[PDB]
Amino acid sequence: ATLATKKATLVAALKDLQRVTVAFSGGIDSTLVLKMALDVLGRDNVTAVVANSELFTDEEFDKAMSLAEELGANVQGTTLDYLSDDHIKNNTPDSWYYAKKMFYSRLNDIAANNGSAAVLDGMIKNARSEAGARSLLQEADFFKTDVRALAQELGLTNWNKVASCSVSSRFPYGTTLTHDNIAQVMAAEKYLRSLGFPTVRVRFHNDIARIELPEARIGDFLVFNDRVNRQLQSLGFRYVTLDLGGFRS
Amino acid sequence: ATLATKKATLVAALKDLQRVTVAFSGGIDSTLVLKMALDVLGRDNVTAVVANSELFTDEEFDKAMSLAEELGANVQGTTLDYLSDDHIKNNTPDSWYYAKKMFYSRLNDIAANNGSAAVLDGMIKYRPGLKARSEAGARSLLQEADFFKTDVRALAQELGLTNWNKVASCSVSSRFPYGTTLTHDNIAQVMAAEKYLRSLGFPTVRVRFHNDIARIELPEARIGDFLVFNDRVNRQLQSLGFRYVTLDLGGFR
Amino acid sequence: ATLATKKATLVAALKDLQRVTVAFSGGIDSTLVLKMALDVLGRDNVTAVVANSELFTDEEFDKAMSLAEELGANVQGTTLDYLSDDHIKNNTPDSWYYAKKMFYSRLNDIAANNGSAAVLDGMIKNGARSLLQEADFFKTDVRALAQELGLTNWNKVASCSVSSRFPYGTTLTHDNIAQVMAAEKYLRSLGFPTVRVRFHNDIARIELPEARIGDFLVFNDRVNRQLQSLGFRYVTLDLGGFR
Amino acid sequence: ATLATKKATLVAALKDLQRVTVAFSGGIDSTLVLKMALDVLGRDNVTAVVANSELFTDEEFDKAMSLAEELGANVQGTTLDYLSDDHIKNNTPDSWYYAKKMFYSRLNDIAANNGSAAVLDGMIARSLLQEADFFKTDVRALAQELGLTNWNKVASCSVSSRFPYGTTLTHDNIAQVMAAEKYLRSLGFPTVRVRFHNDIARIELPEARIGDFLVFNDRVNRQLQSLGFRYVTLDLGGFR
Amino acid sequence: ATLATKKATLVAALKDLQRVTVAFSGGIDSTLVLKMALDVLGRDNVTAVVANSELFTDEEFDKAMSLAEELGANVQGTTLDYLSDDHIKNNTPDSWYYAKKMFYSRLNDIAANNGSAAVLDGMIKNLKARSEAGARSLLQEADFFKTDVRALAQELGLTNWNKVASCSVSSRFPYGTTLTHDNIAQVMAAEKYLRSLGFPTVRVRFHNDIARIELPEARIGDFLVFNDRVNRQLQSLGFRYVTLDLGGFR
Amino acid sequence: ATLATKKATLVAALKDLQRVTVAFSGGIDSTLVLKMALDVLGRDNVTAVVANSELFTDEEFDKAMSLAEELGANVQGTTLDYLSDDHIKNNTPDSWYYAKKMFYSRLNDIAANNGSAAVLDGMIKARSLLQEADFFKTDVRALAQELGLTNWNKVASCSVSSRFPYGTTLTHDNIAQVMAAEKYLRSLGFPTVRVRFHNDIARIELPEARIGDFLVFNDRVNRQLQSLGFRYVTLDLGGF
Ligand code: NI
Ligand code: NI
Ligand code: NI
Ligand code: NI
Ligand code: NI
Ligand code: NI
Ligand code: NI
Ligand code: NI
Ligand code: NI
Ligand code: NI
Ligand code: NI
Repeated sequence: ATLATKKATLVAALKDLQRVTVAFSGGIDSTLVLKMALDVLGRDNVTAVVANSELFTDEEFDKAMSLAEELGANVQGTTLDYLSDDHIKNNTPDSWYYAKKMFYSRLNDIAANNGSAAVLDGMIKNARSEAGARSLLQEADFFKTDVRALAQELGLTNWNKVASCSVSSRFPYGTTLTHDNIAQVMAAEKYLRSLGFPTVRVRFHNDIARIELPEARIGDFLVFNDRVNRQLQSLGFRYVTLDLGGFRS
Repeated sequence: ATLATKKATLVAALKDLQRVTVAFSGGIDSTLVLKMALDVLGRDNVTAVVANSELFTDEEFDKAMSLAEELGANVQGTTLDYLSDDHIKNNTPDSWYYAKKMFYSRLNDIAANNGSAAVLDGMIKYRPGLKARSEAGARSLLQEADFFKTDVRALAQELGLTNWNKVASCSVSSRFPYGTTLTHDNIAQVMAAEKYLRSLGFPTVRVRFHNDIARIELPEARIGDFLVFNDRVNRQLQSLGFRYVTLDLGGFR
Repeated sequence: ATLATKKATLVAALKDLQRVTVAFSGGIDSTLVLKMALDVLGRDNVTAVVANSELFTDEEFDKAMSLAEELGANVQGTTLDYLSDDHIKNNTPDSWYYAKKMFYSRLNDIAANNGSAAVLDGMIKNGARSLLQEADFFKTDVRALAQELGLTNWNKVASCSVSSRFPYGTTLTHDNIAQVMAAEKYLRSLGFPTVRVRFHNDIARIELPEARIGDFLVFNDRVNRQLQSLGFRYVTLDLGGFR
Repeated sequence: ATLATKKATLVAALKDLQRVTVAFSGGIDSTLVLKMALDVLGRDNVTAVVANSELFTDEEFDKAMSLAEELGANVQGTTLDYLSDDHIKNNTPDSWYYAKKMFYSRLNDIAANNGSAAVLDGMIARSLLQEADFFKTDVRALAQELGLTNWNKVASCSVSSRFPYGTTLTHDNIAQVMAAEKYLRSLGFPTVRVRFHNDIARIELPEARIGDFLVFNDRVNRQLQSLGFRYVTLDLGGFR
Repeated sequence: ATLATKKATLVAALKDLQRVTVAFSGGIDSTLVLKMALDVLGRDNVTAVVANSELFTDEEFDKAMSLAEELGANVQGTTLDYLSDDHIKNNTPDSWYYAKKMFYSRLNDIAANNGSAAVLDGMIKNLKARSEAGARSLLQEADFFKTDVRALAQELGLTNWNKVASCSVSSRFPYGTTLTHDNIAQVMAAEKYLRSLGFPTVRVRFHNDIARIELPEARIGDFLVFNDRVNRQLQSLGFRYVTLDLGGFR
Repeated sequence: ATLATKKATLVAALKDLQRVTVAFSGGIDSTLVLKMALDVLGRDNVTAVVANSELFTDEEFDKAMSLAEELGANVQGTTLDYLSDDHIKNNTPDSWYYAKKMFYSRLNDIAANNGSAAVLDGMIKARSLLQEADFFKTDVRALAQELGLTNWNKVASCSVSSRFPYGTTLTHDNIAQVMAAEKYLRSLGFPTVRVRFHNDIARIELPEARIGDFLVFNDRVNRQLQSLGFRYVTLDLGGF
């Protein structure tokens, strides 16, 4: 009921596992799991693994890696190659499930090799089980309130403040993903973010880019129409369009 | 040579044919041919034909018929079904030509039935075969008389012409990519969308059709004035059947 | 029928009337009636009357008189007392009826005094004669016959009584009318010809066509200050736009 | 005049008042005092009080209650019936005064009953931050030094400001003003006022945001009309 | 005097000259003069002259030639080197006079060569270079005001004429700034590009390496989509900084 | 390579220098050095010098003096006079150089008189220990956040000479003119701005992402900068 009880539940679970591998994204939840794993088991009994793949930017990978080092963890990157999977390459609605399966399977191979007793992720009370990953925060009945509370108790102040999605969301279901069109959309969103628009999606429709921006920024945005049009055309789109519905129509 | 030179060739050619059928669009050129046909041959020897189809608005057809009435011609509308042709229904790059072929075929049939010696259009100055005009024996007397756009404006008001169509319409096919199949419903979809955008105060507009995406082209100078309508345009074009409603950052042209 | 028929119908009505008095506002429709009245009957058989009153701007009254002269009419101004009628002063929903009655009554007396057979106005399709509407003219036909006649100059923005700027039941006064008229005159001088300053006591509620509101933001502060000095305590833009 | 100097001033001030009651709004200032009260005096010697009333949003109260619990304080809600006071319900120009009187009267009773030595608020009743010469630069510095990251960043005014003097406050027009401002904030405008003029809503926004706002004109109009206003207007003077 | 009186006076004057050369700008005044000359004397006895120079846009010149051809006149272009006259090149308050002097001097030479008895311009009632050349203002001799001009244009069915009263590009340079064929080319290329974006009323004021764009304030909102292209384009025309004047059009 | 590596080299350099003088401008970089000087060398072995001049704002000095005192450093202001040099008074393309020498010449006496072993400044990728320790802008923001630094000049104050064309003579009249114009624009919500001086023309540089938000202020800026002495007030289409 109290936070002190739930933290104690989490300290006891970590002591029992003795040695863990942590699925680390840089968000506040995995930051709390990793910091508690370090404080309870020590640096040499924790391995933080950050996933690098073609579906996420190298920028999020470098930031997640540097966050783990700043907490004082041994951090190890692993590269997954999600497009080896037919369900991800053709982006079926079931893609998410197979993506998680490939993710958790690699962490069990890593955890097996380093002698950990379990793989931990950051999920809270509101294919992980198929691979046997442990969600200690959810087992100790943490809610988002309890994460912020115990993060403040531990002096954690730095974490990825916006948790991303995979670039597959920029493609309609059934569209085949390639290393090129993925690079195309990610270059396009990175360029838009460089003009000062941190929240943006460049949705992919073959020869059409359909830009989603938050509606409150559209007025500030017209000064960039022509540069955005020309820049995304050089990236391979034949038309660059602004979606009148805005961000997530 | 001079303008008097070109009217004489054009008067002579009209006098020889005696009775004519005129493909009439409402533009300065077809207005000019038709007024010269009437002034040289009289009302009873000239028929103006205006084409109705789904690829143009019911509004533009009503306007072309009235201008012909105001010049004093007997005017006949004829309605085509361009989508009966696979090159038009499937919107190939030659589709313009096959459209003219079906049009000139219908006017020749009209002209044969009323006893005219030729079909006249208002043409002055890359295809799959013969010129659709030469295939039909249609004559472009303004072009045979070497009319320039200066001579058309010049001899038109030597004739006192005051009203015509300053905005040349464009077949609704242009809103569809090459290879995309046109249907009576998606044509209606694009046309309702453009009629609605125009009613909000944007006379020059295109709604390009990209399946579930509508890509609106507007003159860039109007995009600032336009944001006040983003939400209404999005929901309205959605009710017309598009899943996404988008503005092209390149603008109209 | 054809436009040539509707022009012929209109020429026939005018020849039969022989002498007419024309209610002239300066818009395209009354401009067309007046020019065709002149082209059929001549200057000496046509009288153009422009109404001046407190419910319409002095600017449109001046422009209509000069436009009537420029079309070649004998033009006569007349001044109406719309606020002498209690239904107009207290802005009741039937105020338009007593206003219209008073207008046509003044114009019938002018016509009786000058021997005209009818008062003509500019009403179109969709006891005064509306020859355009009897001939089935639409707004499309009016632009056609205006261009065929070479008419180019008229007031492109239709005037409407200043009563519409006040709620029903609000008593119109010379002061609140003057302030609403000063406020719209200033808005029009910045480049917004169709505008309304609706009067809600200490609140001015500006209606503009929505397509102009983006162009308008550069004027927010100057408009706010000027209408405040005209007597409004708050100056507001109506998010619904014009009408 | 270093920060460590004033934190020593502030903890020393807190050490004297061995038991404290903290008037807690959720802003950076009351959050700093509340964590500082807990860390210097302990949970059992600090009571955080959140006021529930009709003049502030249900959202600010829920957020102040969850944040206070997240700081690890024993939290007490208290509900003030501000409109039972004629001086507040008819919104005279003196109303602010009767409101603060009812508020601090409620917290003095809570403090007396729980054995506190004083009521603490967040001013920059004792304003220990202002006695210790804290500035907002100083508040952000020491909040981070304790690892504070969560607070309400939009400080609410009393809803009385949206009503003309002499206008009678009701549960219905309050609900209307609060619904309109919640909707405006959800489109991306955290600083906003919907002034109430009977059938007219007069929206104040910072002029610097009015350009960003044009894309929402139509939705704001339809939404505020559905909340009961007949006309929805933007004030060309902007916010204040 | 009635409008029929004033039109009759003008028909009498034109009948007397038989053969005329008309200084034609495209404005309502010269358009009325040119149409009356044609209506009274016929196409073979009227020559419309439109002046081309570096101080006016090709767009205003081409439109005046088309307006004259569309009225049914024989139209002739003539090109004036206004910068050959130092009084014009040094951009003083009297430079417009010397421009008119050079203009009417050229029109007398054209009229001499084609046998016209007079040069006609469009001046109306309310100047010195006009009288010193013996150019005649038949609208002003018949007591036409701008109200008389619009009336007879409508009775003549004239509907098309040039509404922008085109001004010489010297106004884009301060008094005393010396005009060159290169800096004029710079200012006019810049305004041609601005007008091509949908801004017919514009001024590019010249301040050495700085362009100061004046637009009507009601269009400045519409303009933001063009900031970057206008900046780069005017820089490639030679300005080092490209600016929008917050005061607007004057 | 790692952030912990770069912090360790920087503490090692400071321990070797024993006593330091830090040229303090108020930016994130010099703020980062100055707190790190305190953490390794202590208050009694670090001297913070903030330079006051005619080419910098009075506002940037108060913030630099207030930051230093807040940071808990022994802080000393020193007043220089860059316009005494003829190459800066006429603003030759070489101005920055004669200006830079005069700054570092006065700062060496502080250290020398102070007995300090080196003068430290804040340059990243006189000793520039941040650049010697291979700090980039990401590394500086990271270690500033790890150290709990929350207050610094988020808009870097630059020399007012930058607003004048080469060859233009600087005056006390036109400097104040340029400085008054930027203070007024920033008060409207534009913290990043340049008012460029072209005699009778003011040429305003803003970030392009804010130019749309800016149209509501055109008229007030125009009248205000006209009364400061500019004949024309213009916005630069290339932006800041
Ligand atoms: Ni691959
Ligand atoms: Ni499957
Ligand atoms: Ni069919
Ligand atoms: Ni009654
Ligand atoms: Ni506009
Ligand atoms: Ni109650
Ligand atoms: Ni009392
Ligand atoms: Ni030369
Ligand atoms: Ni001389
Ligand atoms: Ni030197
Ligand atoms: Ni903005």
